[PDB]
Amino acid sequence: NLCPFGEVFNATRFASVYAWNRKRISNCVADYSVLYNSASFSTFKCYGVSPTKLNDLCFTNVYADSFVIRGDEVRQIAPGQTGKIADYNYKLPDDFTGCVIAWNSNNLDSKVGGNYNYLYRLFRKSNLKPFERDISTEIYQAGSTPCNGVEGFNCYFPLQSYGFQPTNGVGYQPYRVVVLSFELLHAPATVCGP
Amino acid sequence: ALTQPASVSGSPGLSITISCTATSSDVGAYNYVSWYQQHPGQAPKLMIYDVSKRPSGVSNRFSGSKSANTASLTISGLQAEDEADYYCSSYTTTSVVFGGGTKLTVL
Amino acid sequence: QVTLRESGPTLVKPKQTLTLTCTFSGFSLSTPGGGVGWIRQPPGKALEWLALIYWDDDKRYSPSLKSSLTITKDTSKNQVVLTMTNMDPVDTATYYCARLTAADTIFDCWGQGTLVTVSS
Ligand SMILES: *[C@@H]1O[C@H](CO)[C@@H](O)[C@H](O)[C@H]1NC(C)=O
Repeated sequence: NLCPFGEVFNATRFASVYAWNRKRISNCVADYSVLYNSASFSTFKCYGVSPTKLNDLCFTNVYADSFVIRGDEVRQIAPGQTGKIADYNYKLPDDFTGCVIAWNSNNLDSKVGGNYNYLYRLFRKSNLKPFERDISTEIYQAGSTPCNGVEGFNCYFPLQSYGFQPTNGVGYQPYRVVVLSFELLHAPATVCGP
Repeated sequence: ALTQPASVSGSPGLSITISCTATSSDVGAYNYVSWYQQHPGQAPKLMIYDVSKRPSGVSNRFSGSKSANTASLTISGLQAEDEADYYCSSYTTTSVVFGGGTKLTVL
Repeated sequence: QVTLRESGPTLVKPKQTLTLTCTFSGFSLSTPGGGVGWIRQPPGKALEWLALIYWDDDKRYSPSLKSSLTITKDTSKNQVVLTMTNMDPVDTATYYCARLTAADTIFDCWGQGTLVTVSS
């Protein structure tokens, strides 16, 4: 009857923002009391749904996401603003039900020098759509004179070397972010607790 | 590289503190720092891994603090353990520094 | 538990290639944020980190010894091989290979260490 609610939070390694991994949740029990009282989740601010009392409520087709961002863009992942992360990497819809619970992960995701395992997408000619995974890494063209596979002038790669440094500020440390998108439907629910 | 005093002394039963500053700009914010009570003869050992948090098992009263860029090692009244040395190490921008050696001689 | 012990040659001639290893046990290498390091200390001096390896085979070296120090890994036999050339008399020191459990905890477990001298 139990299901891996801990696997999505305590996973081995999360994916990047440009390749965020989506996971379907089915046949679970809503034991969110032990999640809110974990004393490790820094930002539990949930928009639309109260942080507590989630156990006396259960949805139909809840999903899950996983990515890592910087501390300054922790506020960027929200249906209230955009510009750098919710504009090319991963944007949440305006009618999103859930939250972006995240914690400081500056203990196993950073190393001396440059951590090039995680990356993010740079500026693009087009705007990102809600719930879109842009796996393609085509060379961005900033206008005329198409390079067509060459780097240099106005043809920088969309992915950028992140460079997770061990010593950083409060807004420059790694932060593992998980998104619990509640899909409110009318079908008989499958993930419902006590 | 980090700079710390040459050799701090002190009488038994009293309280002492070893300092460790960050004159060089290698550290970005001096977030992670750790000390090593190197027992002279076999190998160093960890006594405090974070700035203030200490590892389990080998810990009685050791602690530490840091205000802006200078670390510290606050010892209790216990000075009769041995003539142990201490090394403050932290992450730099490109390497892993260890500072110098401070022979903590007790009287 | 986590135990580190060095094994390999001790004496070496100048202008050669030293191969120092240390067999680890009691823990895994593919753990998130895990890795082993290598630190040396001349007699009467402080410690200096030479190089280390991570879970994703990331060979980070020292800026002064970037070319010579090359570190490898072998998870099948739980062995770590350190290759470095140009044996100099200043390199006469004891070499401890450490264990980096996480990025926060700096070198939790250490090894016994062997006194590798560089002379004639
Ligand atoms: C992840 O592991 C830690 C320590 O083992 C545990 O306290 C925490 O509850 C785990 N996560 C979840 C979602 O259970």
